[PDB]
Amino acid sequence: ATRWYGRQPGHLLRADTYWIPNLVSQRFAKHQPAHWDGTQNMPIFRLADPKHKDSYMVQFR
Amino acid sequence: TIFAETWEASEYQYRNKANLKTLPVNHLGKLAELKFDFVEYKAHQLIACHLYERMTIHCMNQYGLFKDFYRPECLDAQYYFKTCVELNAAYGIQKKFFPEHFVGSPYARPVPQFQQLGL
Amino acid sequence: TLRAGKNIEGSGQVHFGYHDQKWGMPAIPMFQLMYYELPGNSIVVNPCRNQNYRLYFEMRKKLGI
Amino acid sequence: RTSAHYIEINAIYGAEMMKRYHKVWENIIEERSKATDQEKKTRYAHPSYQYSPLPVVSIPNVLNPLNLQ
Amino acid sequence: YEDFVFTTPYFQPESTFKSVPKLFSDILLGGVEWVYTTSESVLAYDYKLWYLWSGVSNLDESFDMFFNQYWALSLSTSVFQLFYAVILDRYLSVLFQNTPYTNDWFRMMLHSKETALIWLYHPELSWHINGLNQFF
Amino acid sequence: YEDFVFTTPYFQPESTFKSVPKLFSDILLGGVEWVYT
Amino acid sequence: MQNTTNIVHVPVHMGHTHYFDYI
Amino acid sequence: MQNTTNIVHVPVHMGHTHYFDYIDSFPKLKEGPTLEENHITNQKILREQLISGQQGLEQNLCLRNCFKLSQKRYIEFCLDRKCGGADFQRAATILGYTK
Amino acid sequence: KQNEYLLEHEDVKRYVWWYEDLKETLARVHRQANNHKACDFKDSEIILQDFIRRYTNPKDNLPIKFHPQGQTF
Amino acid sequence: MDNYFTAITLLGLRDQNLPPFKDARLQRYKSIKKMIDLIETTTKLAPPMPVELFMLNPTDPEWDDDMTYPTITH
Amino acid sequence: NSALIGSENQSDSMNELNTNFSMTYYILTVLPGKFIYWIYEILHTFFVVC
Amino acid sequence: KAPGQIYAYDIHNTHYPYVNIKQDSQTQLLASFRRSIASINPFSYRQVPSQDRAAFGLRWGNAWYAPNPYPNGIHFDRVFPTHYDPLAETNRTKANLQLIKYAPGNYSTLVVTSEKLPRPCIRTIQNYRRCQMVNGTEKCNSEAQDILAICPNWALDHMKEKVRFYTKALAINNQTYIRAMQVEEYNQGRTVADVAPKTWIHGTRQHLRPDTMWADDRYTNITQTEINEAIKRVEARKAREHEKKPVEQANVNANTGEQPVRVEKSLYP
Amino acid sequence: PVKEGQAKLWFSTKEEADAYDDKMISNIELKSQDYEDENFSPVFNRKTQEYFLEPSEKFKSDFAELLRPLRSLSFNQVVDRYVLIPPNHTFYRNWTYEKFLGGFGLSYLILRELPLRNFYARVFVMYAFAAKVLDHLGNPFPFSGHGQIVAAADRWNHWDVRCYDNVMKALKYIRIPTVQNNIPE
Amino acid sequence: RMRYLTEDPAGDDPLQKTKDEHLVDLGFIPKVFGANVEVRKRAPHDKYL
Amino acid sequence: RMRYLTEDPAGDDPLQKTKDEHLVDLGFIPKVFGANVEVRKRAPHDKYL
Ligand SMILES: CCCCCCCCCCCCCCCCCC(=O)OC[C@H](COP(=O)([O-])OCC(O)COP(=O)([O-])OC[C@@H](COC(=O)CCCCCCCCCCCCCCCCC)OC(=O)CCCCCCCCCCCCCCCCC)OC(=O)CCCCCCCCCCCCCCCCC
Ligand SMILES: CCCCCCCCCCCCCCCCCC(=O)OC[C@H](COP(=O)([O-])OCC(O)COP(=O)([O-])OC[C@@H](COC(=O)CCCCCCCCCCCCCCCCC)OC(=O)CCCCCCCCCCCCCCCCC)OC(=O)CCCCCCCCCCCCCCCCC
Ligand SMILES: CCCCCCCCCCCCCCCCCC(=O)OC[C@H](COP(=O)([O-])OCC(O)COP(=O)([O-])OC[C@@H](COC(=O)CCCCCCCCCCCCCCCCC)OC(=O)CCCCCCCCCCCCCCCCC)OC(=O)CCCCCCCCCCCCCCCCC
Ligand SMILES: CCCCCCCC/C=C/CCCCCCCC(=O)OC[C@H](COP(=O)(O)OCCN)OC(=O)CCCCCCC/C=C/CCCCCCCC
Repeated sequence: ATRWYGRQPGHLLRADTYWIPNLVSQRFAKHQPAHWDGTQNMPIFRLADPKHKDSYMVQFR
Repeated sequence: TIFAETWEASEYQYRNKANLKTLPVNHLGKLAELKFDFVEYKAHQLIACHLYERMTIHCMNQYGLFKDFYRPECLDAQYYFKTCVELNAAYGIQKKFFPEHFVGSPYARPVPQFQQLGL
Repeated sequence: TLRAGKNIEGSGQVHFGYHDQKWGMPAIPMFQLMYYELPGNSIVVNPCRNQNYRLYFEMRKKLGI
Repeated sequence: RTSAHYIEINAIYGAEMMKRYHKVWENIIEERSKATDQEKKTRYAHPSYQYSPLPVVSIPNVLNPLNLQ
Repeated sequence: YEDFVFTTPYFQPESTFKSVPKLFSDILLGGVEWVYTTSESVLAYDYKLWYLWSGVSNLDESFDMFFNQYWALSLSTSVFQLFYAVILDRYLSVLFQNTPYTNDWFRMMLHSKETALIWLYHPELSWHINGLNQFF
Repeated sequence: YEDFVFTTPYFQPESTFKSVPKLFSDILLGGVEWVYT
Repeated sequence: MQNTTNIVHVPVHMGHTHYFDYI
Repeated sequence: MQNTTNIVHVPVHMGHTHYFDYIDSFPKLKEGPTLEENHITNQKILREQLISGQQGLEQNLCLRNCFKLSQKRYIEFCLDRKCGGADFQRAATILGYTK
Repeated sequence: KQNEYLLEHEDVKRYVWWYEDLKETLARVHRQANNHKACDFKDSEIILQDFIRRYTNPKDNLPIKFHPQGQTF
Repeated sequence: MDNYFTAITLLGLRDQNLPPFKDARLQRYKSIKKMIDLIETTTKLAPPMPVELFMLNPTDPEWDDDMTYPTITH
Repeated sequence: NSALIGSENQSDSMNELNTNFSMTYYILTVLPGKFIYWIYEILHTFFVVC
Repeated sequence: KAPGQIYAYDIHNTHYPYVNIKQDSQTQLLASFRRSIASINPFSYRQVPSQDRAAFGLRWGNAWYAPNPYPNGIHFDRVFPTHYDPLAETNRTKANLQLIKYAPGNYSTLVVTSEKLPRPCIRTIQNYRRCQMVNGTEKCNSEAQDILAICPNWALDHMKEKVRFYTKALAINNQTYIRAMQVEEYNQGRTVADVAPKTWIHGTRQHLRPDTMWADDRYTNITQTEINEAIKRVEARKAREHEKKPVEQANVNANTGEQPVRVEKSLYP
Repeated sequence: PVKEGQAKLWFSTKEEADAYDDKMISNIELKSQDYEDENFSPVFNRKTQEYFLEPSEKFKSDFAELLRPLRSLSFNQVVDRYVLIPPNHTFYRNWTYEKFLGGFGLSYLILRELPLRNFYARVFVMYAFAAKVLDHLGNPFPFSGHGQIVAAADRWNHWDVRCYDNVMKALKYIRIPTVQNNIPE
Repeated sequence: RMRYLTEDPAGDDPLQKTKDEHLVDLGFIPKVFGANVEVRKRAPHDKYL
Repeated sequence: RMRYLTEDPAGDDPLQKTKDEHLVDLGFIPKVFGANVEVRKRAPHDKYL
C-alpha cells in the first residue's frame, strides 16, 4: 500500500532555468489560463516522475 | 509450444522471481557474417531457433566438420542453435506446468472472487 | 550468497538496519590475545574416512591377493 | 559428500548392465518382428482396448538408424 | 444479524477443548550464518581453468554426438522423420532435469560424458530416465 | 494404480474448456522507487 | 528481485534516446 | 529479520562471559560410556557374530538384498529367481519386518 | 552378477514393445493436405488416438493415472 | 517453444518452404496445435522398467561410508 | 577489474569466462590503438577550439 | 597399462590438432607449421584430452576461444541508461565498470533441480514403505510418526509441496488428453478403417505438392493469355461468396484507462 | 497449360482442383528478360524455381566420418573401449598446464639474456612478452585476480571432488532469487 | 492513470496473514475459491487520480 | 543434535509453491487440513548426524 501511494506522481514545476533548452525555449512560451475543471489534481505542470517526458533530464536519486 | 513467429517478451519474464534471462528473437545480424553465398527466405527467419538451424546447415554444406567449419561465424551459429532449443524446451515446460511464474498469467497474483471480500 | 539465491542490495558488512556487525579484530594486544582468526587449514575431513580401508584389506584376502 | 565408491562403482555397473541389455534388446526386436500386427498391438495393451485393423503399409524394420552394430 | 450478513462456515464448539501441548522452542537473536570466511595461504598470481561445455568442439567429450547425428538424420527424408524429431525432443527434456539422480557430476548413466555414445545405440531410454528421476 | 495409491479429489473434466481471456500486463525492468533524494 | 521493478497494466512506449530513459 | 536468527528446539545454556558468546553447557546432559567402554562392548557383539553368526548367512543376505528393490513385483521376482523360491511374507518374518 | 536377473523381467519386454509401437505409429503419421488447417492431419489424429486408446481408458475420470515411476515432463 | 523439432517437422520445413504471406503462414502454425497435444500425450504412456537396471540405488546403506577420492599431490 | 588492485567487485565479470574476438597481444596491439585514437581526439579538439 | 583414450582421439588420430579459430593468414600458417612438428616440438600443447594428460580448449590467436554468449537483454546500468540491445552487435562488447554489468551466466541454461532429502529422513521413508507393503497401511503409525519427528520441517514442507505439484501436473496432462482425444467435426464417425494406407513420406514434397507456385514445374508453361482467362473465372466465383461478410464488432479496448485484452494482433499495421 | 508431375494435389473433386489452379494462376506475374514483351523486367526478374535447403553430400559424408571407428566395433567392444576405461588415478594430468604456463618463466630466463645493445630496445621486447602472458594472466597486479585458461572438457574434470555436494552446487547452479530474498532453507 | 494501474509484484507477505490451518483448529473450515480471471483493472475518474 | 534441531523461521517462499486457486481452476478442489500440534522433533541416531 505504501509503495502504491508513492508512485502516484507529485507535481513538479515546469519553470526551469537549469536545463539550457528550457532556459531558451520558455522565453517564448505563452502562459495560458488553466481553467479549473473541479478537481484537485490538475496536472498543469510536469510530474515528479523519472519517466515523465518533461522530467527525464532530472536526476531522481 | 509457440504457435507463431512472434511472442510477447513480457510473457516469458518471471513475476515473483528475479529476471536474469530473456527469450530474445532470432539474431538476424549473425546471418550477415556468413562470407559465402546462400539463399535464405525472410519467411523462415522469425520462427524461434530455426534461423540458427538453417545457418548451421549452410555452414556444414559449404564447409565440413573438420578444420574448415571451425571459424567464428559457424561455431556461433551451432552454439546458438543448441542453446536456443535448450532454453525454449525449458521455457516451454515451465510455461506448461508453471504458468503462474510468468507476467500476464491470471494466477501469478490471483484476483479474489467478490464473495471473499465480505460486502 | 548471490549465486546461492539471495539478491544483495548495497554491499559491505556495515549493516545499516537491525543486524549485528563485526568490525574486525582491533590490532591491539588485548584483542589479539583473546581472539584469533579462523584457520581454514584446520577444518579437516573426519579421520573415520580411513576406516573404509578395512573394506579393501578384507577384499584382498577374500580374492587371495 | 556422496560416496566415491558409489560414483565409480555405479559408473561401471551401469555400462556392464548396458551390454547385457543390448543382447536382450536384440532378442526382443527379433521376436517382435515375427509377430502379427494383432499380437503386437493387443499384447501389453489396456484391457479396455478393442483391436481394429489398420491398412497395411510398408514400414521398414531397422535396428539402428545409423549403420552401427 | 443487525441487517448484515457475514457468511461463515458452521462453527464447531468441540474445537474449544482441543488438547494442545506446549512444546519447547527457543529463539537465539544472534546465532550462526550460512557461510563464514576463512584465512589461509594465498598466492600472488594464479590461473583459473575453465572446462567450458561449448558443445561445438569435437576435440573433447562435450561434443553432443547423439544430438548432431540424429538431427542430421532427421534432415533427410525418411519414413521415421517425425519419429526422430520426437526422440530429439525427449532428449532435450532429459538434459533439462539436472537432479542428483540425473547429472554428469555423479557420473550417472546417459547423463555423463562417459556414456554419451550409448545414446547412439539406445535412444529409447529417455522415458526410463524421466520416470526414474520422478521416482527418486 | 500399479501398487500405489495417490489420493486426489474428483477431477472435473469440464475445467479444460475454461474461457480465460488473456489480459495485458507489461513488466518494466527499471522503473520507479518509493522515495527519492 | 530488481528493486526498480514495476508491473504496468496499460501499454507504454519508451524513448530510444541515448543517456535518457522515459515514457 | 535479523540475519543471525536461529530457532532451536532443545534447551541450551549461554555463557555469561565478557567478549565471548557461546553455548557452555546443555541442561541435563548425561555422559555415557567412554569410547573404550563402547569398544569393549562392541567387540563382545562382533566376536559372538563372528563365531556363531556365520552359518546360513548367504540365504539371509540374499533375502535382505531382494527387499531393497523399489517395487514389490521386483522383490517377488528376486525371491523366486535368486532365493530359491521364497515367499514374500515368510521372508519378511525372518528379516523382522513383520509386526 | 547379483542384478543380472533383472534384465529377464517381462517389464523390459513390455517397455521395448511400447517404443516400437510408437515408432510404427509415428511412421504412419502423415500430412494429408496443404490447406493450412487442422484437417491436414485428419487421418493422423485417428492413428494417434488409437495409440492413446490402446494404453489408456478414455472413459475414466483420470485416463492418465499418476505413479511415482511415471512420465510428467 | 517446446517440441521444436516436432513442430518444425509438422510444418514441413524439412522438405519445403512456408508460404511467403503472413495469412496462410500463421494459419499453418495453428494447424499443428491438435497434433502437438496428441504427440505429447503419447510420450506420457511409457510403461515402467526396473530403476535398478543401470543405476545402483543411492540410498543403499552400503554407500554410507562417504568415502573420499584418494589423490596424489604431484 | 583487470586494472584494479585487490578488487572486491566479484559480481562484475570477475568470476565469469570473458573471451573476446579482437586481436591478441592486447596491451601491445589493441590498447595502444585506443590510446592513439585518444591522442587524435584531443589534438583535433585543441586545433578546432583554438 | 596404457592410458585410456577418448573417442575424439580416434577422430583426429593425434593429441595435437592445432585448432585456432582466428581466420587470419599468420595464425593458420603458424598452426599448420606447428601441427606438422608437434611430434618433435618441445613447445607443443595438447588439445585432445586423455586419461593421463589434460588438454587445452580451442585457441584464439594467442588467447583462448569461447563462443559469443547467447543474447540476453538483462543488464544493469552504472552511470546512465545504455539501452543495451544484444541483437544490435555481433560480438558482445566488454563490460566497463562505469557503463554496464551483464546478467550472470555467460554460458548457462535453464534446468530444473531438486535438493536431496537428509539421509535419516530417507531411511524413515524407506522403513514406512517397506512396513506398508508388508503389514499394510493401518499398522504403520509408529513409522509414520518417525517421519514427522526425524525429518526436519523444511523436508516436510518439500514433501507436502511435491504432492501439490504432481497433482497440478496430473491435471495439466489430463486436460491435454481431453483436448487430444476430442473428436473434431471433420472426423465425426471416422475410424481406423477410413485411414489411407500412407506413411510420412507420402506427405512430403515429392508426393504432395507444396502450396507455392514454383515448388515444381506445374505452372512453368502458363502464358499471359491463360492468366487473363483465369482471372475472369476467379471473379465469376466471387459473384456468390461476396454476399457474406462479418459485422463490425465492438472494440473491447476502447477505454485507454482500462487494462486492455491481449487480443490477436493484426497481420499488418 | 498446367503440367502434371509426381507431386499431386490434395483435393477430392476436380472442380476443387481446377479452382485451386485458377486461384494460383490468377496470381502469376510473368517477368521476362526480352524486350518487346508485355511483361518485361530488366531488374527485379523473379525466378520460377523454388530453392530447398537440403543436407549436401559433404554434409552427410562428414557426419558418417565421425562414426567410422564405431562401425568396425560391436556394442560390447564400444563400451569396453570408450566407456569402461580402467581406473588409473596415478597420472599427473595437470602436467600439460604446468609445462605450458611454466614455459613463460623458462622463456623469460632465456629472453632476459638478449644481446640487444640498447636498454630501451629490450624494454620493447619485454613489453611484447608481457603482452603474451597477460592474455592469460589478465591482471598484472598481485593479489588482485586470477588467470583465465580455457581447458578441454573430459570425464576427468573435477574427478577427485565428485563426492562433495557443495562443490557441485557452487560450480553448476546459479539460483534465482525470489521475492522472499533468502538462501534456500 | 498509468501510475494508478502500476502495481508491484508478489503483494505482501503471506506469512503475516491468517492461516487456513489455524482456522480449521478454531472451528471454521474455509472454502477454497478459484481465481477471478475475467476482471480487468481500470483507472477511476480523473478527480480520484 | 542441537544443530540438527536448529531451524530457520518462515521456511521457504510461499509464492513459489502451487496455488490453491490454480488447482481449483484445473479441476482439483484441495482439502484443507489442520496443524499437527502433536509431533515432537527429535534428532536421529548418531550415525546420521
Ligand atoms: C640454413 C637455414 C637454417 C635456418 C632455417 C630456418 C630459418 C628461419 C625460418 C623461420 C620459420 C618460421 C618460424 C616459426 C617459428 C615462430 C615461433 C614464434 O615464436 O612465433 C611467434 C610469433 C607470434 O605469433 P603467435 O604468438 O603464435 O600468435 C598467433 C597469431 O599471430 C595471433 O594472431 P593475432 O592477430 O591475434 O596477433 C597479432 C599479431 C600482430 O600483428 C603482427 O603480425 C605484427 C606485424 C608487424 C611487423 C611486420 C614488420 C616486421 C619486419 C620489420 C623489419 C623489416 C626489415 C626490412 C625492411 C625492408 C623494407 C622493404 O601478432 C602479434 O601480436 C605479434 C606480437 C609478437 C611479436 C612482437 C615483437 C617482436 C619483437 C620485435 C623486435 C625484434 C628485435 C630483433 C632482435 C633479434 C633477436 C630476437 O609469430 C610470428 O610473429 C611469426 C614471425 C615470422 C618471422 C617474421 C620475419 C621477421 C623479420 C625480422 C627482420 C629483422 C631481422 C632480419 C634477420 C635476417 C636473418 C636472415
Ligand atoms: C545528388 C544529385 C546528383 C546525383 C544524382 C544521382 C541520382 C541517383 C539517386 C537515385 C534517384 C532515386 C530514383 C531511383 C529509382 C529506382 C530505380 C531502380 O532501382 O531501378 C528499378 C527500375 C524498375 O525495375 P523494373 O524492371 O521495371 O520492375 C519490374 C517489376 O515487374 C516491378 O514489379 P514488382 O512487383 O517486382 O515490384 C518491385 C518493387 C521494387 O521496389 C523497390 O525496389 C524500391 C525501388 C525504389 C523506388 C521507389 C520510389 C519511387 C519514387 C517515384 C519518384 C521517383 C522520381 C525520380 C527522382 C529523381 C530525383 C531528381 O517495385 C518497383 O519495382 C519500384 C518501381 C521502380 C520505378 C522507378 C520510377 C521510375 C523513375 C522515373 C524517372 C526515370 C529517370 C531515368 C533516367 C535515366 C537516364 C539514364 O528499373 C529501371 O528503371 C530500368 C532503367 C530504365 C530502363 C531504360 C534503360 C535506361 C538505362 C540507363 C543506364 C544508365 C543508368 C544511370 C547512369 C547515370 C550516370 C550516367
Ligand atoms: C649445432 C649448432 C646448431 C646447428 C643446428 C641449427 C638449426 C637448429 C634448429 C633445429 C634444431 C632445434 C631443436 C629443437 C626442435 C624444435 C623444432 C622447432 O620447430 O621448434 C620451433 C619453436 C617452437 O615453435 P612454436 O610452436 O611456435 O612455440 C613457440 C610459441 O611462441 C609458443 O607459444 P605458446 O603460447 O603456444 O606456449 C607458451 C610457451 C612459452 O613460449 C614463449 O612464451 C616464448 C615466446 C617468444 C617471445 C614472445 C615474443 C614473440 C617474438 C616474435 C618474433 C620471433 C621470431 C623468431 C623466428 C625464429 C625462427 C626460428 O610455453 C610452452 O608452450 C612450453 C615451454 C616450455 C616447454 C619446454 C621447452 C624446452 C625447450 C628446450 C630446452 C633445452 C634447450 C636448452 C636451453 C636453452 C639454451 C640455454 O620455435 C622456436 O624457435 C622457439 C624459440 C625459443 C628460443 C630458442 C633459443 C634457444 C635455441 C636452442 C639452440 C640450441 C642450444 C644452444 C646451442 C648453443 C651453441 C650453438
Ligand atoms: C641429479 C638428480 C637431482 C634430482 C632432484 C633431487 C631431489 C630428489 C627428491 C625427489 C623425491 C621424489 C618424490 C616423488 C616425486 C614425484 C615426481 C612426480 O610426481 O612425477 C610425476 C610425473 C610423471 O608423469 P605420469 O606418468 O603421468 O605419472 C606417473 C606416476 N607414477 O612427472 C612429470 O610430470 C614429468 C616432469 C618431471 C619434473 C620436470 C622435469 C624437467 C626438469 C627440468 C630439468 C631437465 C633438464 C634437461 C631436460 C631435457 C630437455 C631437452
